[PDB]
Amino acid sequence: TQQPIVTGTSVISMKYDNGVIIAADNLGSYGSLLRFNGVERLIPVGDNTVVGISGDISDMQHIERLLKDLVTENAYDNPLADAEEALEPSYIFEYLATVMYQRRSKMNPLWNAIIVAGVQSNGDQFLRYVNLLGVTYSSPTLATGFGAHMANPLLRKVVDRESDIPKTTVQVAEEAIVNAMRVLYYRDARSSRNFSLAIIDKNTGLTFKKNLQVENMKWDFAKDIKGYGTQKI
Amino acid sequence: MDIILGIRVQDSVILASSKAVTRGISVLKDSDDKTRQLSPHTLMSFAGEAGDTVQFAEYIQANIQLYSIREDYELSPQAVSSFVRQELAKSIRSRRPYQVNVLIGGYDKKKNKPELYQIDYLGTKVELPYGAHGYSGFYTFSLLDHHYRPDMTTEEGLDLLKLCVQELEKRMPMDFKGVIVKIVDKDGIRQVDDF
Amino acid sequence: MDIILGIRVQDSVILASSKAVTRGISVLKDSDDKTRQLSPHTLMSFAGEAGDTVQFAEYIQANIQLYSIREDYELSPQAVSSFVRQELAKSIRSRRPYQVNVLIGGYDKKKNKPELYQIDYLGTKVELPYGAHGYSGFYTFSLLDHHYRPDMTTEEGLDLLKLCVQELEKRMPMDFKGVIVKIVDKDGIRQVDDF
Amino acid sequence: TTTLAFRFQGGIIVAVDSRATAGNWVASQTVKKVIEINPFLLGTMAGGTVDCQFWETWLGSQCRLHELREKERISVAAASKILSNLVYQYKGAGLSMGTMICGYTRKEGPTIYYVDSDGTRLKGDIFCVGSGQTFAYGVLDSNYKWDLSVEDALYLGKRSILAAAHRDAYSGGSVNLYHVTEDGWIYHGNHDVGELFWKVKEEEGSFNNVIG
Amino acid sequence: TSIMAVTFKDGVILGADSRTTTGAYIANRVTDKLTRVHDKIWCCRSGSAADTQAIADIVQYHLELYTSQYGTPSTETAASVFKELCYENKDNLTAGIIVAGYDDKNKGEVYTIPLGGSVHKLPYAIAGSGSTFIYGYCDKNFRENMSKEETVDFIKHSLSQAIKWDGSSGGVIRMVVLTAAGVERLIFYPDEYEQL
Amino acid sequence: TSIMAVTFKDGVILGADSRTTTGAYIANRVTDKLTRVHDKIWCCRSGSAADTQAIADIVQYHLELYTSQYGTPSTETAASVFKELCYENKDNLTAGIIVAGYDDKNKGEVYTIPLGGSVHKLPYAIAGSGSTFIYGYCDKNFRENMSKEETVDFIKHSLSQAIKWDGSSGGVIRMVVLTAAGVERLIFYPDEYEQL
Amino acid sequence: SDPSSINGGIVVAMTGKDCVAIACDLRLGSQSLGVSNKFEKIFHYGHVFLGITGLATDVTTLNEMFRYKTNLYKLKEERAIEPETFTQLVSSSLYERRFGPYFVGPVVAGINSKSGKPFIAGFDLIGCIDEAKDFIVSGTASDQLFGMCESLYEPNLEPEDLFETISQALLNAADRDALSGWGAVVYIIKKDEVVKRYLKMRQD
Amino acid sequence: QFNPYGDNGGTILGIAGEDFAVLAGDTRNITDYSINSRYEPKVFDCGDNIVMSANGFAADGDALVKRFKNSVKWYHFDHNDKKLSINSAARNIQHLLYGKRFFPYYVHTIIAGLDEDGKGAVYSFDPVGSYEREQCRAGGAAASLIMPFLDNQVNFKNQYEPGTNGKVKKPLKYLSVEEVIKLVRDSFTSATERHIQVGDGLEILIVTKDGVRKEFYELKRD
Amino acid sequence: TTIVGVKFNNGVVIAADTRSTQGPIVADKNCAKLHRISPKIWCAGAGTAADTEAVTQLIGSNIELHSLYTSREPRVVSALQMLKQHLFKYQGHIGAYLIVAGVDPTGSHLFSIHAHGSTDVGYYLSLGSGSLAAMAVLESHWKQDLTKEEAIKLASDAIQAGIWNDLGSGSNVDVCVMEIGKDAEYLRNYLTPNVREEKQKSYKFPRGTTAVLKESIVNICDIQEE
Ligand SMILES: *[B]([O])([O])[C]([C][C]([C])[C])[N]C(=O)[C]([C]C1=[C][C]=[C][C]=[C]1)[N]C(=O)C1=[C]N=[C][C]=N1
Ligand SMILES: *[B]([O])([O])[C]([C][C]([C])[C])[N]C(=O)[C]([C]C1=[C][C]=[C][C]=[C]1)[N]C(=O)C1=[C]N=[C][C]=N1
Ligand SMILES: *[B]([O])([O])[C]([C][C]([C])[C])[N]C(=O)[C]([C]C1=[C][C]=[C][C]=[C]1)[N]C(=O)C1=[C]N=[C][C]=N1
Ligand SMILES: *[B]([O])([O])[C]([C][C]([C])[C])[N]C(=O)[C]([C]C1=[C][C]=[C][C]=[C]1)[N]C(=O)C1=[C]N=[C][C]=N1
Ligand SMILES: [Cl-]
Ligand SMILES: [Cl-]
Ligand SMILES: [Mg+2]
Ligand SMILES: [Mg+2]
Ligand SMILES: [Mg+2]
Ligand SMILES: [Mg+2]
Repeated sequence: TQQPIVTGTSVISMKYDNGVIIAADNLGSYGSLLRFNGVERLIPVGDNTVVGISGDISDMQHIERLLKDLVTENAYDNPLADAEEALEPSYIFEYLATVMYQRRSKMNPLWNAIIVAGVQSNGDQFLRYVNLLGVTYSSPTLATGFGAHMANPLLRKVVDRESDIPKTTVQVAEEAIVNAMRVLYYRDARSSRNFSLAIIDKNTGLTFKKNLQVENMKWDFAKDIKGYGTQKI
Repeated sequence: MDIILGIRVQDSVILASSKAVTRGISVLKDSDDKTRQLSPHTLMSFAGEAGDTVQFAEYIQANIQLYSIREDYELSPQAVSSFVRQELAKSIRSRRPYQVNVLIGGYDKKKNKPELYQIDYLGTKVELPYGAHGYSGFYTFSLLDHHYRPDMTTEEGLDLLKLCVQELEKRMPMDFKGVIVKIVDKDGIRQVDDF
Repeated sequence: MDIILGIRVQDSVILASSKAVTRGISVLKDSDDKTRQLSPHTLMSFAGEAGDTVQFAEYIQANIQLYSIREDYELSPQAVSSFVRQELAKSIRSRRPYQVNVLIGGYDKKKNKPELYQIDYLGTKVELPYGAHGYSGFYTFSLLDHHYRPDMTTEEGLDLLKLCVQELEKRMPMDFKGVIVKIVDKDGIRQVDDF
Repeated sequence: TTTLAFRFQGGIIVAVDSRATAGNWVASQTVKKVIEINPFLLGTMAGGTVDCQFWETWLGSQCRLHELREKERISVAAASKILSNLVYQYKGAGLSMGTMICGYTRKEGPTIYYVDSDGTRLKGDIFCVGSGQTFAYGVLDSNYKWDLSVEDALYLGKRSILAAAHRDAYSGGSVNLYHVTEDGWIYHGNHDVGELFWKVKEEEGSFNNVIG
Repeated sequence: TSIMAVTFKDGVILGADSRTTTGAYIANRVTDKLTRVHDKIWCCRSGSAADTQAIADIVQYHLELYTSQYGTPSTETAASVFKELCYENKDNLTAGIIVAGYDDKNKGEVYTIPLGGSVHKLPYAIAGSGSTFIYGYCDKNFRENMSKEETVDFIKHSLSQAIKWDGSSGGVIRMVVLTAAGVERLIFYPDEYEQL
Repeated sequence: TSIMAVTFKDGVILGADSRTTTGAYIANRVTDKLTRVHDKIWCCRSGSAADTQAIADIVQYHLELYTSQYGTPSTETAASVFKELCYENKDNLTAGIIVAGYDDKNKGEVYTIPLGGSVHKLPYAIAGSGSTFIYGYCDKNFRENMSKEETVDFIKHSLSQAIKWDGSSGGVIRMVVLTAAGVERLIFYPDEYEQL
Repeated sequence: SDPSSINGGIVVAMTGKDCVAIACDLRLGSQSLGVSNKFEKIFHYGHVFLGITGLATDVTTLNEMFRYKTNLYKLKEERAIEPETFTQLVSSSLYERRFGPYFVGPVVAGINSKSGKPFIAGFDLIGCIDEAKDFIVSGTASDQLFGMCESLYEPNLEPEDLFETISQALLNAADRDALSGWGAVVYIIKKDEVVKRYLKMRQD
Repeated sequence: QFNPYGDNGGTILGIAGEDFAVLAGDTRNITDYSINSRYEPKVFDCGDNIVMSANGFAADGDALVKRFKNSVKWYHFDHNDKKLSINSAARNIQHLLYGKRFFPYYVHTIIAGLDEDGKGAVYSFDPVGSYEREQCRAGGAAASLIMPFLDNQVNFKNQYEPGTNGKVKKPLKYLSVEEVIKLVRDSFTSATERHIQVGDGLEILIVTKDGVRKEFYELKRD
Repeated sequence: TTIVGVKFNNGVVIAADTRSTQGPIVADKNCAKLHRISPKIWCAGAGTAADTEAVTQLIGSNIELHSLYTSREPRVVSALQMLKQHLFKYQGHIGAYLIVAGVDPTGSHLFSIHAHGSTDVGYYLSLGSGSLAAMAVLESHWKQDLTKEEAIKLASDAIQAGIWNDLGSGSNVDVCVMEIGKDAEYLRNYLTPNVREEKQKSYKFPRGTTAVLKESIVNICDIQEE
């Protein structure tokens, strides 16, 4: 049993017709102090998987090292390491899910919420969640922390059920994700303007976008707001 | 205090109440009468926290005696029981509530019927053929459920009461030093001196 | 369990132990023998937490019986008491200690003397003319302090023991359902079937 | 829960209720609170559900192994002590058990052992265990004799559970009866309390307090 | 919360962020923490929103009644009325208030009233959770008798840093200028102050 | 505690106060918080004195044994050994360590290791109770590729403010310069840095 | 410890075609101990019926209180109080004890004498009005009652059909609750006749 | 302090027919007042004509189902591909649960299938391993809403025959698979209305001698 | 609970869902959360339901007396001030979280109120357990100079976000539009996207199915003449 010290906030994601999108801001908070401003919380595994992590950063860095070691180990005595016997999103997830549940069962959890986004060998979209308790679930849209409360409602308006996935293009999906990140910046007190975004497509592969910023923000209406009720000046 | 029982038969109400008073480690007394006569045809037994029991019982007694003198008339058991309930229902939301449970056995001279009322410290009133407070009911109710019939005589009621006390003396951990038994009927209140 | 007494007279040791077993609200049994024969001339009574008492007593019994067979010899009461003390003194610093108090009454055939040892669950041993565990001593020791004389006969010891039990039955709140009395002397161990 | 067992002329009567509760919620009215350890041995169930189920089935495995090894029926004393010694190992860990181990052998005759999760092991003639034990004791103590017929002994057990089922909120559902002789136990049916109450009330003249 | 008041040559300027939080949720991103208790006596509020509003409403009432009887109150007087409420009700209040005002006789004045209910007259004052991160900056960069433009830059840069590091601070930077000329409201948006 | 490490053109400089406190009592006013785990790999210590000493002693042992087998270790390697101890023993440790070192290949590097046991490579790092008061100042005044004299002034001014505001910080300002030229110790007394 | 589940009990109400029904169990207990099988929880003031679950002393106290208030109402107004008006009186009376409340779950049922419209309403312990079209539930087996009513109920049931529906809703809910049962009563209410039926149920 | 348990909501329902058995469960997964997934399968085909669901804490639920599926696999390896009977599967599950008696799988488990006589069978488990064969059982969040309805409409409790007035009970006539599915759908529709953790979708698994069939129905998504 | 308020060109609109819950159980499926303080001042309430009702009635009553005393139509700031001071006095124990809106001779207004007595001004606001789902929609689609039709659409969409995504909210959408120089229109059940489907079976019982012990006529009439 511990307490999280340096923490990362929301990770958000969704499926679209040819793949999956995932995103997370670049902040490492120390309580209310916005301590570290250059923290990458999306970690790619090969060219077909991106693992997005929230919660304790020291535990994130440990998981990052486990995944790095997983790639090394898979290559050992494996002539098809870059082909048929490459690491799948489903393999990477199940491994993490096993570790997370084992650690909670020893009363010494990895204090995180994780989303594994990727595309499988047969082109199928993979998107599944796991957290410190070992709880797992899948959905057309997935989000952690504040994203669960604010991002999902917006993303579910695009893809409300399974049959909405083929009808959703990559442009429409990315637009929705970027909008959700703006909303989170308006409303989450432990978020930052800077974020990373990753697209995993069955045709165009893995596109990893760094140093993105929230833009087109509405603040002008603030000038008209005066006092808390009766004040006019 | 500990065990208080009540049973209503054809033409009377019978109340049985333990004699023991225990202050923690020792039994200070083995002849204590846990009852007060409220009016000539109404008797109240009681059990609860020390001090509060007698204080409450005597306070009720004084109030009913005052009513009797003012109106030159005896209140019905139903009326007395309602007064007692209200006092306890008032008490439960006070600064320091009366921690007292009571049984009210009375003979209504107007209707020519015996009546038994069970009231707990919260002010929860029920009219019953037979009743008890505390753990007494846990041992005795199964016997009363089997044997009570509503046309019993007073002698049959005492025999069924003896069977209850015998079960209590067999299965209860505490020695309650026997019971004082009192009968309430058309002629008033009397004590059974050999039980 | 509840009350265990012991008294050493001229030529014997007498142990008295209650018969009741109570599981919270009900008295499950009224004929329980809270004692074990460790050897032909050594008897141990016991009282403490449920389960632990019998488990400990039988464990000691097995060990003394093993010693007797191995050496073809009966250990002295003093030796048995020291073994028992050490087991309890070991127990008190264990993960889960034996919550058991004991009296060891024995007749030493070498010295031709009766001997009574009182040991609590901590492993606190004392040799006494008369002893008790729990609240039993609070009622009985004043009577024993007055009447006890060490040249007492076994019949005088039983009479003084009756006076103790009568005081317990008068002033204790709990009904312990009487006592089983056993005598330890040069001829061995026997039970007084009428008490 | 209300479970009882008593010794008499014809052997042992065992009677239990059927109710299981989680708080005020009635989880089940069809619980088998008697465990058939073998054709000759019965165990009652009271306290926490699984503990008594699990360890009394386990007890049956130990008894079977005993008589395979020793070529002889296990005594009630030995069977009860296997269970009591086992639970004593778990003392403190939080097991919740109150049970009667009932049997009939040549050397012992009809025997009942109260076994307890605090380690208690008591031999006796009459035992009632559970939240409604006090209600059942009342009927038993006043009507119990050694010279009871198997028919009358069965009814007394049935009636004593009914008494508790009525008053105790955490007892009810139905009554399971068993009769234990030397040649083995004999099941005497499931009796719904809903039907049994009205039947007994009418035929026996009892429960005049209740309207029917 | 990041709030501050700074005296300068022509008077005094109050500055504040616009973020109100319920834990990590921003309940209001465009809050007005600069509040008016008299024509040229304003205050900055930190701590409980309910408490500081209740206090500010009572003070405005007191000063309105003072004005009707004895004419315009001093800034010191306003600070004393704030203190009296904060001190006497210290056990039940969570309020950190900065009082700033402009007289013609006394010119620009700043009084800070921390949790206890004590009063401290200062050349400039900082308060709120975000103030901790700018003690170093403000101490090094404050000068007395600055110009209006310099003081606006000092507050803008200071609160910019406080917002950058404190999660409880954010949104727009509001300011209120108090001089002989009158009362001027200023607003500065994230795109402006983040690139500083 | 007020500690910091800053990379610059010629390498890296570590800086620290000298105050150790048991509550409000200053148990040692001339403490050396800049400690050596290798010739040109040093660290700044904050948190428990016992824990950070125990850790630093173990790290020095590990790097001494590394050197005997594999030659001079990198700064990254040293930071990893610190991390491994702090992360794996997070439940029993209270240690906030900054690791700073000079290679010829990698030049000056700074790694900060906060409570959790995470690692963060940065151009400069601040830590300790007193660091809270200089986030604003340091962010506004840090530049990359500063000179030795500029970096000494940056650290001296920064820790001066941290000391001024934090009760847990005080005494002398110690510094350790790490360059190709070697290892230089600097000390600055209260009469010097208080008047800044 | 929890005041609302010391004594136990349930009440349920339903609307039908030109009629309403209200029903309750008869149990009063002291936790596990069953004390009385004749503790009726439905009372009536004129044509307005009130069921009350929860702590029994408060059930009795409130009945006496509303009898008191509806009697004064009638003397002053020169007419019987209507269900809609009585509902507001219950709410007002409960809320005045906001920070020292009666631990109860009241249920109002009746037909407006002028409009002929069937009316039911429920409350929490502190006055909030739940005015449902279909049904209202209250007591220690309210979850069970919600499940029964939600499946068994259909609108515009005739009086004799509505009786069967509400009776089966109560009985089967009570049998899944340890602190409810020991008898039951059902009131069928029409504009100018009210029938009261005691139900035969298991007594455990 | 770290809390190793959580509550993922959901509700499940098992009903045993004369020559069939159904195990149903909603597809909604939640924490607190948020929806995690509107379609997260909860009832699983475990092989050997056995269906299983472990409702409550989903992490423990998944772990248990995973270990039982594993147990079926090794039962085949160790005992010459013998079919694991429903009664044997039940006893095995008790030991899986009791193995963690002092750190329990926080779930309400239900399995369904056919017994060795071909008749419908349902078994029900508490978190610590106590089990019992049943004709009817609901588990999880809205179990208290559903069970009373099933006592009335499956076992005809408190129902009697018209004209006799309480003397003659309604006879316990057998229900078809079409009749059971109707009662399952109405049970979940009703539960969805009054329980916030129930909704989104209903997935039913039907077990007959022919094998395991699936049916899916929409539920209200609010 | 999801409640919102949205300013527009010539007035203000408020909306709310219709679900009330005791723990995880739905107590009422069609609850009314839009309260009338005065003819053209309405507020929506979240939190403890008895409190939002009671505090609205009390202030609404005093507002009516104040309006009669002054011979003026009531103002939103008056309702705001009276509500906040009442709630502050009770130190948060009266659990009423309100969105207060209306039109008066001063113009159109929109405020929020929390239980401890703090107030906030805004063009768009949301309160309750589904406020985060609603606020997400508001932050995505709100603009300056909304029309009446656009504001109603935005308000109901924000409630829908709460209905679908928040377990504390559900059922229907209630709306109330308050435009300047017009009567306030209260649109009860403006949307109904949660009608229950037909059941598979009818559960109407055969008459005589339930066992009866006794029957009797209840005397509801008064004591009779003659
Ligand atoms: B009986 O009432 O003791 C009964 C016996 C058990 C073997 C079925 N116990 C229970 O029903 C207990 C509750 C209880 C009531 C009274 C005394 C002791 C215990 N039930 C549970 O422990 C339980 C736990 N989880 C789910 C359901 N029931
Ligand atoms: B600021 O962060 O101190 C701010 C000033 C306030 C006057 C608007 N306070 C708040 O945001 C407080 C919480 C708080 C944060 C940090 C320190 C102290 C207090 N918020 C509230 O009082 C609040 C939050 N949600 C609703 C209503 N009020
Ligand atoms: B600094 O203030 O963090 C300092 C650094 C240490 C390595 C010399 N720590 C201390 O002075 C600590 C107390 C402390 C103060 C502030 C934050 C965390 C810890 N002191 C000690 O560990 C200490 C005190 N007295 C004797 C021995 N050790
Ligand atoms: B919403 O979720 O804020 C909603 C708004 C209310 C005005 C209808 N709140 C409720 O429904 C509250 C939730 C709550 C539960 C427990 C304590 C406090 C608040 N419900 C009730 O007020 C309620 C519950 N049951 C009956 C009556 N009222
Ligand atoms: Cl504010
Ligand atoms: Cl040191
Ligand atoms: Mg001793
Ligand atoms: Mg019962
Ligand atoms: Mg200092
Ligand atoms: Mg919803």
